Amino acid sequence: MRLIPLKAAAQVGKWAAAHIVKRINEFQPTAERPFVLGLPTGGTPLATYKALIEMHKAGEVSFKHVVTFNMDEYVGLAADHPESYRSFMYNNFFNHIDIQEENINLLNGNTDDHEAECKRYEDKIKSYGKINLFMGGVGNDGHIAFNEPASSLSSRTRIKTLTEDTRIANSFFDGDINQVPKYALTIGVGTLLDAQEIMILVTGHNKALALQAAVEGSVNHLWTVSALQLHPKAVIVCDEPSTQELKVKTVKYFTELEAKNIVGF
Amino acid sequence: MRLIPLKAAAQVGKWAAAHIVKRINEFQPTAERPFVLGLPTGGTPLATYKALIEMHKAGEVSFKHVVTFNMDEYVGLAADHPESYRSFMYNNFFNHIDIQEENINLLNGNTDDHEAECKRYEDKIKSYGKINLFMGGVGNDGHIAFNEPASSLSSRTRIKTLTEDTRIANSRFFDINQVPKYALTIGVGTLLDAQEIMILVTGHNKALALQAAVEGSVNHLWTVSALQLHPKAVIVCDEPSTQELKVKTVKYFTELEAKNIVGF
Amino acid sequence: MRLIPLKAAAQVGKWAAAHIVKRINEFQPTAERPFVLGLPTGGTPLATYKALIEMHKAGEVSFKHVVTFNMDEYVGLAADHPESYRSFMYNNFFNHIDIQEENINLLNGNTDDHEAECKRYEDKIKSYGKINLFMGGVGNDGHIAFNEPASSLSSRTRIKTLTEDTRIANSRFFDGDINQVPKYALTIGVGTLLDAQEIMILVTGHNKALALQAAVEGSVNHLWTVSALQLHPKAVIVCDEPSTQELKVKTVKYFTELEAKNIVGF
Ligand SMILES: [Cl-]
Ligand SMILES: [Mg+2]
Ligand SMILES: [Mg+2]
Ligand SMILES: [Mg+2]
Repeated sequence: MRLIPLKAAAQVGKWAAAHIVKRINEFQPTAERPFVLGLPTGGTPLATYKALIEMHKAGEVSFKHVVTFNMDEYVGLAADHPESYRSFMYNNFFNHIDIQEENINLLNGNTDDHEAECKRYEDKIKSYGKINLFMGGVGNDGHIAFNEPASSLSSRTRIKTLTEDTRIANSFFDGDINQVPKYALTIGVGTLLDAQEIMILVTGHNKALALQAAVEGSVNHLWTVSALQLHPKAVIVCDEPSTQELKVKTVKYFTELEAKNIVGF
Repeated sequence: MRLIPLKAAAQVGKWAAAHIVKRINEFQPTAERPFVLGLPTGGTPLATYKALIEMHKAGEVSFKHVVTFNMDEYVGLAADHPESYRSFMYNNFFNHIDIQEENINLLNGNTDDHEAECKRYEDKIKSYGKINLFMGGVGNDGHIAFNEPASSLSSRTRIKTLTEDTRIANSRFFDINQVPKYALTIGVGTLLDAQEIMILVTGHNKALALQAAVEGSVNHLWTVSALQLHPKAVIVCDEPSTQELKVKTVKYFTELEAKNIVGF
Repeated sequence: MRLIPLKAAAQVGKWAAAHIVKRINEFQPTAERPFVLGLPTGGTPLATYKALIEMHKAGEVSFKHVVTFNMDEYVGLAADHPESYRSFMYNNFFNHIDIQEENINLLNGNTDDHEAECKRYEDKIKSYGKINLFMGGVGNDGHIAFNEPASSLSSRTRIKTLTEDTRIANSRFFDGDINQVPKYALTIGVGTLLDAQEIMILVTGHNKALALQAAVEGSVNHLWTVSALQLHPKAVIVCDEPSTQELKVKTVKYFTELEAKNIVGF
């Protein structure tokens, strides 16, 4: 597994954005052969989204034939509610680019059969063959999306009960827990692993235990992210604060192995 | 991988038995499409067998279209002998339920070609497609069936030489010299090929195995840890087996699986 | 995974040779159906090559229908240069046996398309189906061939930049002149290695003690590539006593007893 050690989150976002553009332009997407991109939400990928937008503004990439899949959506919340995952993506990304409505895919949190909605999504992915690049972040406990630790590595898109901790964390909702959704639809670990490439963004001191588990730890189902060690092409892009629990030699190792790719970041 | 932390072995057996009944009833087996169930022997699964027999007597499940496969059998011991694995399965389980002779499968320890016998067993499993649910226990050193620690994850059904410790253990039931030297056993790959694996684990002497299984990483010295790579594996355990786990670990799964725990 | 604990490298070599002989003669190779053998270079496999030669001279095995692939080759260096992997293989093994020229496969380090040459090499391997037995060594840090630690387990045959440590090491064979030492090598990938039907890794010396520990007692871990062999269907490590220094007493005791029958006479 690749590690990209950078100093600040801003550089992480730039490197991640540069990496996404590199892959799009090498792929040469067309209407028949779209580039298929998996996408996350939250504070971490936000620097990436703004780097991408400016790169697009500068004429360095088009999303006209890029198809996207997001990892998550709240169950029960209006799609156009400002706190929906859909809203996060449109207001922080899609609205700023030349992406096409038909090429955007998000889980529908408000159908009358969650199982069927989750299956529809998996089928849609499979209809393109394979996700070309999947971006994500990682929980403090190494989890991915709303998949619990000890999630099966072959787990698929399904409904998840939000943890008590997550719910009180997300109390955007007028400081009210009763308004926070109890369930989310989320992609599975197997759904993730099926991507041709996985790129995980890791920033902040709070993720230091998770990075250690992912980089120096061994394959362990309690730290879901460590499973990427078995994936054919996986990248982690990280900042200096997230490296605190690593050995000095570990950082030295990857900083030098990736030296050529770190230049200009 | 799932962990079901329960108080005592009695509840483990009942939980496992309920889960087997759920799967059978969800599957709706028929003559054409039987339910295929992998089975272990020994003290631990005994509770499960007895609860199953009760549920069946209560009208809660039928084994008429259930096909079974066992993990092991001794080499050289008469099938009808009281200490055979065949005898264990009939005297403690099969004789009590509506299962059909033609759907019971066990290894034959007394052919003139063990390699072919083992091959025959694998072939028959594959004539049903897959094993739908495989129940097992686990060694103190995390091994499965008669597979050695450090067994290949792709190991198949084969003859195995019994360790002198296992043979010493069984001396009560025979004098060391009349205790069998070899067993036929399914491989780790045989096991992993199942749709679902349920491993029952009870007692203070399995705490290191459980630790390795749940908190440890994937390691060929603890065969059971490979379950972490299985699509659907679940471990059902008792309090004495959790002594080497962290408090937070037990707490995690106890609360995660709470809705599946109630009643047990 | 199998661990064969032996006293000294001499016996490790004789064991590995006899295992290679055992697999060839059970396979019974012909023109139509050759035995495909993957091979390493260096001081450690040397003892195996010597014992293989003595076994062949006494009439115990024939390489007439044995097909070979090697792990590595320097980029930019004449293939007949004494320090090429080709030269190692020929001078220490191939010149001494009844192997056929057309059945020998090595990477060409001197084409104008390294990617195309690595692709050609993978294609040739697949044209035989599988490598029946792949013999290798391990780095002090657990790496395989010229694959970096943290190499994808799916990595394929490709060009690799030598670390300065390795280039410092090989400067002796280029007469103390690092500026003579090759900058690149072509190497089979970890996915390439793992595709073999069987993998046998030789581990000798006190300096491989940590790699062997990571490999045998450690868990599956991309920083120690050799630990992925825990996931391979049929892997064996043959090792000497110096290499076991970081293992537990009981770990050596277990495999020594487990493999006692296959150890006798070694
Ligand atoms: Cl080395
Ligand atoms: Mg637009
Ligand atoms: Mg009956
Ligand atoms: Mg010759």
